[PDB]
Amino acid sequence: CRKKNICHHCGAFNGTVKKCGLLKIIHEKYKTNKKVVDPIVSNFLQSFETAIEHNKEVEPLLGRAQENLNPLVVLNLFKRIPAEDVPLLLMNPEAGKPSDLILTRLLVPPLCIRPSVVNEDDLTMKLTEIIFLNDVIKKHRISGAKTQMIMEDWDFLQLQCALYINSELSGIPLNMAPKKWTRGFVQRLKGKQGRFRGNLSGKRVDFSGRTVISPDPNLRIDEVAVPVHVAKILTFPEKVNKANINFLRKLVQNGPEVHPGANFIQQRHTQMKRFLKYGNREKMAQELKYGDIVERHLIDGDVVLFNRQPSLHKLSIMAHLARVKPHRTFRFNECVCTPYNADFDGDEMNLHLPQTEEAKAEALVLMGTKANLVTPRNGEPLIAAIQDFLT
Amino acid sequence: TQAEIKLCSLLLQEHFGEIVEKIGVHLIRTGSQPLRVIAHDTGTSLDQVKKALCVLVQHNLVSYQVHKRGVVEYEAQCSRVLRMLRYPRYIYTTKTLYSDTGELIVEELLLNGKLTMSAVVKKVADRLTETMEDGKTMDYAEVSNTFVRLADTHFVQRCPSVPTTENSDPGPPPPAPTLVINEKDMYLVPKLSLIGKGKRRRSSPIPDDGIYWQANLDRFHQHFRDQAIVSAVANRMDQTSSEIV
Amino acid sequence: TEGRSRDGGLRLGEMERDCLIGYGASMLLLERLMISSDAFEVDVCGQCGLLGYSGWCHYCKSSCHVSSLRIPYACKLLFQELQSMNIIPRLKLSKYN
Amino acid sequence: GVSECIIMGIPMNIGTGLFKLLHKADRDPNPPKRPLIFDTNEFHIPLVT
Amino acid sequence: RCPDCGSTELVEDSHYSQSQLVCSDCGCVVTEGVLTTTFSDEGNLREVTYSRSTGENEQVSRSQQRGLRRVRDLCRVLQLPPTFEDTAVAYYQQAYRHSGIRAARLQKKEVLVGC
Amino acid sequence: KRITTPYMTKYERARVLGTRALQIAMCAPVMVELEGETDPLLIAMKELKARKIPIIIRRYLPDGSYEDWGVDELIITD
Amino acid sequence: RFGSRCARIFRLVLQKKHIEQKQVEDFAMIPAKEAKDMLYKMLSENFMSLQEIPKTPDHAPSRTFYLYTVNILSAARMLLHRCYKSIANLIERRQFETKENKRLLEKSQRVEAIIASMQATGAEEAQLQEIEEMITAPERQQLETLKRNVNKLDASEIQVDETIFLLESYIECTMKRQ
Amino acid sequence: LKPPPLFPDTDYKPVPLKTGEGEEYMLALKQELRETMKRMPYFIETPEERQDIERYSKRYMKVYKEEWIPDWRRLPREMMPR
Amino acid sequence: MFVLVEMVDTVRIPPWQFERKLNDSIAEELNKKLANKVVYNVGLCICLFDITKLEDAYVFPGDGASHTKVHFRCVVFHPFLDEILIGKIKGCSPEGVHVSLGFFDDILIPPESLQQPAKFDEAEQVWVWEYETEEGAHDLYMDTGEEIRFRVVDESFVDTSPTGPSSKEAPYTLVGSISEPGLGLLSWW
Amino acid sequence: KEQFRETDVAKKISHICFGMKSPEEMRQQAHIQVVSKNLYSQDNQHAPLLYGVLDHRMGTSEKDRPCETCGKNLADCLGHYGYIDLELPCFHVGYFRA
Amino acid sequence: MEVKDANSALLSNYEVFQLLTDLKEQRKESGKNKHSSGQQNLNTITYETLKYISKTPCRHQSPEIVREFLTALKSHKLTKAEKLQLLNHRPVTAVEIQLMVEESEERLTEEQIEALLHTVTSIL
Ligand SMILES: [Mg+2]
Ligand SMILES: [Zn+2]
Ligand SMILES: [Zn+2]
Ligand SMILES: [Zn+2]
Ligand SMILES: [Zn+2]
Repeated sequence: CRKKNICHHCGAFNGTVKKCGLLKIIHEKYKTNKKVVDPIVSNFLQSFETAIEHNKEVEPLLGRAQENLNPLVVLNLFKRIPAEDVPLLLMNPEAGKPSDLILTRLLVPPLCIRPSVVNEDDLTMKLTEIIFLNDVIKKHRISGAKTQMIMEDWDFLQLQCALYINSELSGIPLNMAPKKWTRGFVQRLKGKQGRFRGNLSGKRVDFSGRTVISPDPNLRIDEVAVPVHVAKILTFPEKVNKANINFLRKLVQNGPEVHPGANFIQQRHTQMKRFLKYGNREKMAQELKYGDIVERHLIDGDVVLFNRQPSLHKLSIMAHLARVKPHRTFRFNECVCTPYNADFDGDEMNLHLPQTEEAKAEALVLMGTKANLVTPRNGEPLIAAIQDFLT
Repeated sequence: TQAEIKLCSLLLQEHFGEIVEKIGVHLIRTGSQPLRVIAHDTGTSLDQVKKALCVLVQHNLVSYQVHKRGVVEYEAQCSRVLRMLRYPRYIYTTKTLYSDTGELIVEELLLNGKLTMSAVVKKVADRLTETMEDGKTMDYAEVSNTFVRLADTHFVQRCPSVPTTENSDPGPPPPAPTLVINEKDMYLVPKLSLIGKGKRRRSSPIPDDGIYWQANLDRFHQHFRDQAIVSAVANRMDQTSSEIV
Repeated sequence: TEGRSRDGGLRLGEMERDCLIGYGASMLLLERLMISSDAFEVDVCGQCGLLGYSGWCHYCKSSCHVSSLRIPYACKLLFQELQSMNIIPRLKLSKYN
Repeated sequence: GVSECIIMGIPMNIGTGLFKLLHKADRDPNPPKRPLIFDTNEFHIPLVT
Repeated sequence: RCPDCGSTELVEDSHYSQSQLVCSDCGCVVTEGVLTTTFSDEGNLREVTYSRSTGENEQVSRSQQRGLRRVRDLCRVLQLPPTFEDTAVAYYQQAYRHSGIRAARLQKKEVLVGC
Repeated sequence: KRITTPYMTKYERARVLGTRALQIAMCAPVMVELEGETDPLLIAMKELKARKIPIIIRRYLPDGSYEDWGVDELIITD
Repeated sequence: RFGSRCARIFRLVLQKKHIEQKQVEDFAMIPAKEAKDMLYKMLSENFMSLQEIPKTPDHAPSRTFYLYTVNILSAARMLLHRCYKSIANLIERRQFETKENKRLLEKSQRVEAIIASMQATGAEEAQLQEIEEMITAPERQQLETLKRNVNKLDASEIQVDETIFLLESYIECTMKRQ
Repeated sequence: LKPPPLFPDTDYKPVPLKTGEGEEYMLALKQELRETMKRMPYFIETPEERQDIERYSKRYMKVYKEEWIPDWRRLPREMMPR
Repeated sequence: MFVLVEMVDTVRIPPWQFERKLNDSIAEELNKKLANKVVYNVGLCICLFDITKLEDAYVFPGDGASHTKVHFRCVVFHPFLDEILIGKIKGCSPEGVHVSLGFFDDILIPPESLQQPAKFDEAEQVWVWEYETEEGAHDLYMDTGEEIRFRVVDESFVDTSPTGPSSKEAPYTLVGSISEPGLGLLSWW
Repeated sequence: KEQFRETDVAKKISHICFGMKSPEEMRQQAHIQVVSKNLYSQDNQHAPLLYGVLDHRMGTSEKDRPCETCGKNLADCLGHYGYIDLELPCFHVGYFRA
Repeated sequence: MEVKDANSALLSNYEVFQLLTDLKEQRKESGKNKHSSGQQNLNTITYETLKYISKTPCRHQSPEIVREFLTALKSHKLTKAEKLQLLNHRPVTAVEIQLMVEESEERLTEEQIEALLHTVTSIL
């Protein structure tokens, strides 16, 4: 399309469009050319005699008179594009219309996404400034002062409105450039702390622990030893049914102090919990109905995950069958050092306790150590004997 | 052109009804396209689309054109849908220039969209029967006289006609009959001599076959432009000067 | 939260996310990353495609086309911001069959 | 894709998320229809000629 | 009041880490879990005066700002604690409310700062 | 006719065991005699070993067609 | 829409192809603080188009002259748009009035038909008053109010078309359609 | 604080309408026209639908009319109403 | 008055049900869910008539139940206009007489439907009758009475759906007619 | 006996359709028009102004102040939008290239 | 839930009686579980409809006698609506026959009306 310069529909000539200044656009219809002078530009040139008489500096730069693009003119232009043309411009008419691309209104986001104490968030201070400046223009124009300020004042508002969306613009002139950095919208989407990389893909979780690791060669290669103090914090919500009813009663009677005990109940119908510390009675044990859930402690045989933080290959995180033991550190059989690449020189490892029967089945079947004696890179064994067993 | 599209929807609703409005607005929104995709887009029975298109082309609202690969394209012009608003003005100035018989001729012509001389004069006479009573009657003679006078003065202009089948492209017909417009006979009325006394609602073959006609909208626009110019002149200096202009 | 003076909570880094796409354990990393962290419920109006409240769509002034969902909070937060930047994520939903 | 499923809170589309399970319940599809006595075709004919 | 018992014996208590509100009468939970700020955003903390946040301190006249500047300097040259400075500026800001105090000559205002 | 492989892949096994354990946590009938174990997943594993799980797998080809395979007629293995 | 003084300035700006406000106040007998706002109103409404020759190539507002200019062809186009919306809104209001009153219209039409029926059959006259006893009679003046409102809207539509003809006549004639 | 009411007052008012016998006749003609659009085939309404029962009255009150056909030599041979 | 309508729905069977044959469980669940309630276009539902066809019983992830889609037919109370009906009275009112069919009660006989001679009572709500030669303006309609004969002449659905953000009349009403001879109390004929 | 209503509206997402908001819809979504520059009331109560920013018709973020538009506390209020109008129209940074 | 057809077919009160009876055979066969109020809803509407139907003329009919009646009524060229109404009410005098049948005075004469009345009174 760019090759053409005459609108065939009405024979209307058009010139080049180009950015004349930062966030400022100009069209070049009334341009002089090295070739024969266009009649239209001669008619446009010859009309400034009045101002040329009033002011002398018009004469030197009468050749720089072009068509400046202002939000008003673009808006009142775009509004008149005909319906049949839009899809050729590749913007789907079900998604929007060009006339609305230029903005004249804004939403203030809810208070949820900008808390009270940042005192208030910078988006709030930005917004209160926008309205302040807007109120300035409307009273100022009503006050009927000279034109020059009216428009200059509008450029700073234009820049401030631009600066609200994003706070990186580098073209700001010296005498109004921000002295301090600020969180525009993209700044809270982008970045390593942004939503995508910080809160959607990888995020913080609960029902997990962390501690030093130390050796124990009397655990089977697929078991891990857990301290009692961390077994008393973590829970699993076992539903009551015909087979585990008697067991869960013994756990309830122990309360939250003797280890094989429990911490809460959730009634089948009235969904309020019942903190076992203040039960006043064992009678909750008798009242256990099918459908209640006991949040029991961790007990021997539960499937727990096990992870070392700089994870490089899929054997970095693996399932284990827990056993509960008295000291203050996690313990596992040294044959399993090589997957994790741990060394008992002050290391630490995490642990997670999956909360769903569906997640238990996957952890055991897919992520168990027994199913992962060999590395998928080339099939060689990775869990084998280490030093002092070879000797 | 969105306001305009709203006017199209409104006047289609008021003139024809829902389904006609729907088809017309969608077509003026999407441009020239073949039938099958229109039926797909609308989702209604193709019978409805077909009937609406027949009615629209009868009034010359939409136009169909043969297209490459043998498909037929259907199109509408936005300007044409902006004219019924002027029909009152048309009838007023025609009543100003011609007796009520010319008014009825023009009314029937616009309401039907296309019609031949014999049937229009007959329908005008029939619809005039209730405008005189006490044994008064009329013949097709006066109605024909008014019609030929109107056609001579260019208010009435002939519709397009088909090319002759036995002359052009003998054999199976093409998808569309590809009508052609002839200019020399635009004001050439065909001939008849039949006369009939209209029936006064007592509740008790074509010589001009195929010669259809339609009002000349451009003549009316020009005539209105002339009246506006004269009105400007009359106000400008004087009644005498406007009578001169 | 993240701290140790503040009560803590460990992180499933982007490396762990990828290890669990190593195993193909689809229900585990739904559980770890949603059920246990920031499960949430919202109301979306199917007719206009954007979220409302209390089973009442203020955009349409009606309640006959609202339906609830379960969606992580941080994703609900994302839809607020984008709608504020005048980039609207009109979401279209259907029966689960 | 995998990424979109993760951030939306729905199960990804590979691994254990590639197939559907049914229950082997004891059931009979399309069982005998209840016969209706009053409304049968041969007892109704249009009056209009 | 306990939704399950109606009794009003709710006691605020915490388990090893969770903060919660428990009906001590029957052992029921009625509320738990809290949302708090962190240390990471603590370092970014700013402050704004309520006057700045409510539309004041822009109407302070040239003479009023000069006067309060005088208050600051006269109090500080005498090595008083900042409490004396803040009480003095508060008193003078209150005193400036009076029409007969604000509309006056400079030396009278000076001796008013002195007193 | 059925084209796809006759063994039970590790993924099908994981999902079957998990779903059955969830159905046993809720008080569904159990199709095998139980000695006294409580953990649902051990009961699910015993049922699988006995070939008494009442589940059917619907394998989907990428085209859109599918095949029905019973859990008792795949060759389960180690 | 803006008073004689406003048309006094608008025409002034038309005949003076290039001018500035101080000249306008001097040449349009307008007091200070009365013109400025009015030009801003015309400019805001886009009936007046600012052309803005610069003092420097940066086209900075502090370095430009606010020379006004009229583009008659563009001006007409927005009025066309205005009239289009105008007729649209009238049509809607008339339809809105018709549909809200349709219940009373049909209630009246059925009894008018009943009164007009069997009149030639020679039935007794003991129906003209008996039918009229109902609530429709003290609502006929409301029906008349309806009818004149419709008539009066329609008269408004009619007059608008007369304008349309001239506006369209120009945008057609001013274009060459090449 | 309080935003302005949705209708701010305007000093100028719309100029009085022009009236006359010709204008009255235009108005009446427009009305009459509106009436005409409801009584010919080109007024395509939705085809009648959804009868309740075999009411005996169906014999008498049924609307009877000839099938509208345009002359077919002026249109494509593709859309016969039958 | 009874009509038969075809329907479709999805039914969740909670897992402790799995013993009983499926068809019975779906039938029970649908009767549970829909019985004795009124639909906005087909009137008041009585009970399901039969089940025509059943799809497969999926298990969705994260839940133990099995979801099935059902095609079934249900008999619905939907009288059409001008039906002749017999029904007990249930109460008089100035705007008409309320009538009851036992299982349903929203039937009104407005005074325009009543016979011309009787227009109002002696300030007692029990509606009286009048007639020319015999029955000297002394018959009256007991609030229960017998099953009077009457013919329906009007009906309506009125919506009751919630409006606005969250946090008594029946949605169906009928109008009857009594004017024609042979209607009303059987003793009259 | 009351109008039957379905109880389970549960559904699943199938598509995301991105797009744009024009002024009319942008007003239509919003509850209120922010018109005051200020943050808090002059009195020592420091209540936010009724038509300034922070108007609690736009939700809440303090554990004691429930929301006005919906009578819910912080834990449950989804949030609601307000709108601000510009005197002079201005370009949007994201689409300037467009 | 979705509706496929709102006017699929009519029904005779006899068929509804049969469905209620075969429900009643299923009813009270085992101890009520008191699972939820829907039991009350269903029992109430069904028992109310039974008690209502218990006072209708259609009782003690059978599929075959109804079928024979309708076969006999076939030749009379009544509408299916009128046939259903006749079946449901089993009228005993002429005056109501002047009511139910549309154009009763014009479509039929007295002897046909009497024959129909005979047929309904005798066959049922
Ligand atoms: Mg180390
Ligand atoms: Zn052009
Ligand atoms: Zn909505
Ligand atoms: Zn309690
Ligand atoms: Zn809220």
